[PDB]
Amino acid sequence: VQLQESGGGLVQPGGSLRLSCVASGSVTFNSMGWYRQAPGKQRELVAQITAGGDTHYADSVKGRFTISEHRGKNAVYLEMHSLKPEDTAVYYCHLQVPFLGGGYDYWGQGTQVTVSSG
Amino acid sequence: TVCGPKKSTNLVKNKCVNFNFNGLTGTGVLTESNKKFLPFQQFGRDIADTTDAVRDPQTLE
Amino acid sequence: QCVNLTTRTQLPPAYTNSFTRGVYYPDKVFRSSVLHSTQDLFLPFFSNVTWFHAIHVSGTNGTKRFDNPVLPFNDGVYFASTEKSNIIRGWIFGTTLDSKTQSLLIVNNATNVVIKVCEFQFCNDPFLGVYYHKNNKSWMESEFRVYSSANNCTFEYVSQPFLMDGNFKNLREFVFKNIDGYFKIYSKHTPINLVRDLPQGFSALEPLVDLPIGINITRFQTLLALHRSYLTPGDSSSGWTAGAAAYYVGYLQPRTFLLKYNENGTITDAVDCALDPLSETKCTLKSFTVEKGIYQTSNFRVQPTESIVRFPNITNLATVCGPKKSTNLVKNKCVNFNFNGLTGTGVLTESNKKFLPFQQFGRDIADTTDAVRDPQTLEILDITPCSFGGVSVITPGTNTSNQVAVLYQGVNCTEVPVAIHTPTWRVYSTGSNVFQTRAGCLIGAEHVNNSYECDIPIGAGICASYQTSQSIIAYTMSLG
Amino acid sequence: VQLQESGGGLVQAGGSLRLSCAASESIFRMELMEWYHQAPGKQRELVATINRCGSTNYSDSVKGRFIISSDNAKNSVYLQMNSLKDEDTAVYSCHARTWTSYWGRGTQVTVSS
Ligand SMILES: *[C@@H]1O[C@H](CO)[C@@H](O)[C@H](O)[C@H]1NC(C)=O
Ligand SMILES: *[C@@H]1O[C@H](CO)[C@@H](O)[C@H](O)[C@H]1NC(C)=O
Ligand SMILES: *[C@@H]1O[C@H](CO)[C@@H](O)[C@H](O)[C@H]1NC(C)=O
Ligand SMILES: *[C@@H]1O[C@H](CO)[C@@H](O)[C@H](O)[C@H]1NC(C)=O
Ligand SMILES: *[C@@H]1O[C@H](CO)[C@@H](O)[C@H](O)[C@H]1NC(C)=O
Ligand SMILES: *[C@@H]1O[C@H](CO)[C@@H](O)[C@H](O)[C@H]1NC(C)=O
Ligand SMILES: *[C@@H]1O[C@H](CO)[C@@H](O)[C@H](O)[C@H]1NC(C)=O
Ligand SMILES: *[C@@H]1O[C@H](CO)[C@@H](O)[C@H](O)[C@H]1NC(C)=O
Ligand SMILES: *[C@@H]1O[C@H](CO)[C@@H](O)[C@H](O)[C@H]1NC(C)=O
Ligand SMILES: *[C@@H]1O[C@H](CO)[C@@H](O)[C@H](O)[C@H]1NC(C)=O
Ligand SMILES: *[C@@H]1O[C@H](CO)[C@@H](O)[C@H](O)[C@H]1NC(C)=O
Repeated sequence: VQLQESGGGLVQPGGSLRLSCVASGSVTFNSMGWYRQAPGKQRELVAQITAGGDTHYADSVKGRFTISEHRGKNAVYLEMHSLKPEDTAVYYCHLQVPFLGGGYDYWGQGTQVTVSSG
Repeated sequence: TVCGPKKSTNLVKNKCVNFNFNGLTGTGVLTESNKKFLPFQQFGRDIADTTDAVRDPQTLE
Repeated sequence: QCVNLTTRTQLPPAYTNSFTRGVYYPDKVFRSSVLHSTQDLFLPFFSNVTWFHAIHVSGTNGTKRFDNPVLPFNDGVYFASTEKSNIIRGWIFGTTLDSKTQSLLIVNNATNVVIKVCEFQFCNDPFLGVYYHKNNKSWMESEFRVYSSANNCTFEYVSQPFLMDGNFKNLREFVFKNIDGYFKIYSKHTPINLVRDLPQGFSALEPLVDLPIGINITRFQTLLALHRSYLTPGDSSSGWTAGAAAYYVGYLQPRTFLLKYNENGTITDAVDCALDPLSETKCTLKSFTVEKGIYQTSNFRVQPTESIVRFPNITNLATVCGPKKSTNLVKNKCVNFNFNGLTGTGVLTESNKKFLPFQQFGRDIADTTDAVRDPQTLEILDITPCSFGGVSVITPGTNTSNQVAVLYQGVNCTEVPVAIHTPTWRVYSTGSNVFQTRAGCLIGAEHVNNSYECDIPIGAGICASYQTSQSIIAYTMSLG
Repeated sequence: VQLQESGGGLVQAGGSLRLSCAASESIFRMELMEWYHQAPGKQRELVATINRCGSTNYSDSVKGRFIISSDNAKNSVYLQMNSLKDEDTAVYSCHARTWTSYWGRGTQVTVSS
């Protein structure tokens, strides 16, 4: 259980949205991750923000996605824009809680988002 | 999710209603609280006889 | 595959203290500014914890063997590990550690944690070989050597991200429990410096994972990172500065605890309700600080250490008494007696009450039998309740000192538990010089002839006080 | 705690001796262990003290010749002495304070000079 994350609205190509990681309380982390996965294909690494400020991005999402953090409510936002039918998937946010050096991230809580003209 | 997940209709606050949160039943007025639950906690009891705080399953408010 | 290493040679243990460590959030409740009393599996305050070095350099020139013995797992384990180079990697849990019984492997290799609950064929010496390059020193090659074969799993966890491989030591503490088929792992991390053993301090442990195992565990093992070459073991420096990284093991035990939650709901202090009299009074008052006076904590009663049965010397399968064997008779000792089916507890003594030839029992108060006649050897013997009383704790204020005295009310103390070899503090040494008073036996305080306006009232004209270095004394009060 | 201490007797001036104040109860909950001495015709005087944390103290005439040790393998406190002289002839005792003070019966140390 620990944290929780769901909700999000369907959109059409070229639209905009701001996915938000539900504020689950204060938790220790160093890297907030955003994965995306659709049926018939594997999970793929989309957007990574490090506590220091490193912003890792996949080549397919360059110039369209903006990742940021807000420590007042302890939530990491992903602004998704210039959308195309390739974004029809479920998005998963994974946490960073160190375990034995690092392990058991928290992506299990996800949101379904489909980008289609109808 | 597992077994058969049910629905809750809506949620109302600042209003004396009969509430059933995950099987915990009672009557009261529900209000937004500034207490900060630790991530593994479900309900609190500052008085040692009644659970004065509860965590909402849908939204972690 | 698996590679054999040199024999462990059964190195003698070295022990250390566990200064009030290993208190975890027992429940899933939020409390604030509450002193709450709990009962569960905890590591007792000030306990033996056995500590192993990673690589024992037995010879001053250098020995390069691992110290990973198989240790019992009795209702939970507190496992702490201090290291600076990530030398221990994970743990093996099971009952027989073979193909006959399922086992858990929690080791992480370079990439991820690989929680794997399967049927493993474990070899004698598990480890993960990590080799620095002798020339470039840039790539650290890792090769696991844990299990020969793994079959037909019931669980698997993996982690997608990868993790990278002079006194900046770091402390990882874990607690493992097995309850209702759930493997609970609680974890905590803390930086440290210049402390070789467990440092003095307190640290609550936050639940990390509840893994739905549903199997039995009775033994566990530790997996280490082998820095050297087993094919060509070097003379020296092949390991990490003579096996510096270390790990400490202690075993939980069923205990009660007074637990202090602060305003934020973070556990900050704890108290053992079974460690010494002061702590029992703290738990009784339900507060962390106590003021001067005398407090009644608990009750004391002698337990019957044996049983005796006396049945009549006739077969007849009361004369239809069931088939049971009449054992010998003992006297002057609190035993559980069964005379002709009449059961009870007490101390038996020879009695001078002249029984008439036809009478069996004797009763003075009309609800308790005083004397009795034995059916086999017809002798009259009387019955007494062996002992019982209340235990009071004489104490001055918690500012002044943590010395206390204990008074057992209204009992002889030629029979209070003494010479002992669970809070077995009693006395087990007559270095306190107990001395009787009309109020009972007072243990832990000195006798003094001087008289003062007595402060702590004890009884029968005796009062105690704390005097100056300083300790408790008992004296007969003076009126001025 | 049956904190018996063994090793006393007759010594030659400038020698060394070992005492083995050994406790049945674990020394981890002792919270204080010390050594006192009583000379013939003179009142009792402290030798040395070690607490649970690790702080160590000695009296004025103690440093440089005898130090206090304790090995956590057999529960015991150690006070080894070097360069003994006549005035160190005394009866020694070790004291431990868990929740009530515990004393041992001491041992005689005589120095020939
Ligand atoms: C060598 O390995 C075998 C099993 O592969 C084991 O039975 C034996 O005890 C090992 N010998 C040593 C010296 O480790
Ligand atoms: C190195 O020391 C070990 C034990 O300290 C000893 O057994 C060995 O013989 C020594 N080797 C040399 C070359 O001195
Ligand atoms: C670590 O173990 C995992 C287990 O599946 C494996 O996939 C990975 O290749 C390993 N990495 C190593 C040995 O460097
Ligand atoms: C040189 O460094 C690389 C990694 O940077 C390593 O794989 C290789 O084994 C090294 N070669 C030598 C000769 O040390
Ligand atoms: C299931 O696991 C057991 C445990 O060793 C093994 O003997 C058996 O062969 C496994 N069955 C399959 C189909 O893998
Ligand atoms: C495993 O535990 C169960 C209790 O749930 C017990 O009945 C069974 O005998 C145990 N098996 C072994 C091999 O210890
Ligand atoms: C309680 O937590 C808040 C923030 O969560 C912090 O500012 C405050 O200092 C904490 N109180 C104590 C006593 O630690
Ligand atoms: C309690 O202890 C403090 C410091 O040890 C002292 O200043 C104070 O006077 C004491 N109060 C009483 C009532 O003994
Ligand atoms: C009880 O105490 C008295 C001393 O007051 C003693 O004479 C007597 O023997 C004790 N009783 C027993 C059974 O030892
Ligand atoms: C009180 O004095 C008497 C004789 O003066 C002595 O026998 C007794 O032991 C003394 N009491 C204490 C507690 O020292
Ligand atoms: C506890 O530690 C002491 C060392 O202080 C040791 O001698 C003793 O054997 C240990 N006992 C147990 C049960 O581990």
